Amino acid sequence: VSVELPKRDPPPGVPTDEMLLNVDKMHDVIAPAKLLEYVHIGPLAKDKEDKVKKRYPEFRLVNTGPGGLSALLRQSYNGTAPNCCRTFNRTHYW
Amino acid sequence: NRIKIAPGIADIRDKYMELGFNYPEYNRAVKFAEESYTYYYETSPGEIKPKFCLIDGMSIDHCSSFIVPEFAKQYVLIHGEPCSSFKFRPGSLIYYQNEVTPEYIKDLKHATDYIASGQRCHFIKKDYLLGDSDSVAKCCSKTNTKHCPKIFNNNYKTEHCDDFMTGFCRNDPGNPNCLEWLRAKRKPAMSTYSDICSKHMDARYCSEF
Repeated sequence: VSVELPKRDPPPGVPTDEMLLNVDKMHDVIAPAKLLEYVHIGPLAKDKEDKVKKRYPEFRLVNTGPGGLSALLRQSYNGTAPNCCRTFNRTHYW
Repeated sequence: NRIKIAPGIADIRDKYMELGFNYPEYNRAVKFAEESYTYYYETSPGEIKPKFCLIDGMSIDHCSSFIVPEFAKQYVLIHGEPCSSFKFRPGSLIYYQNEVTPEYIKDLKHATDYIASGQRCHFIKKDYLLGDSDSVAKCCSKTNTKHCPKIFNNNYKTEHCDDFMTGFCRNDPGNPNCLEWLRAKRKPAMSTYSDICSKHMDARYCSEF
């Protein structure tokens, strides 16, 4: 059909910092996140999406970009009085 | 047949694909653009817009191959405007002038075998992105602030470094960075140093505290 197809391969990809982010290791970046603030956690599959939703019930996953690129948006502080009113050092607990 | 590609009057990255079939009115051209530059600036204020049309079903990595790695360390890739690209010419932004338009492309039965839909590359500058506890330690302790977001590198004007510094300053309370963290006069800093000085009240940093 017609003539030979003029194919040209795309340039090799060079991943950036945003795409090389693992949500599992980002527990020290997401915990101090303030309200109304985006914490980009890189690409995310659906299973890891449910796991992250369970792990951070105070946050929301916003699909910022394609390929699973997601961000965490703080919504509320769910800590209770007995757990962080009896201390001044503690800011968050697991 | 007789497929040809040729640069136009505009930038060399923009080209015309001339197609000539048996039908006289199929001897037309399609204006497209493919990227061959590495960006070190911004096309528009606060964003980078490469002419690479990322089609659905391919790695997003290929979208970022046209940016300097040292310049994209504080850029996030977001959803862009819809576009269409040749399946055999991946990442070819096909512009829509005159008869060319996505609905026309979808209408043609043969074009669906050679054109794949997707979105145009888009980047937004936000800040440097941290990814693990070691980078947070480097940024908050101010040992290496080479690539640190303003939230974690603002001389302890915000509550972001409180959790790390709580332990880092128990390790070394006389540190100028720990003392500067205490000058912020927030409750975690003062409670940490109250605990530190309840054991080492005979040390100089307790005088400053």
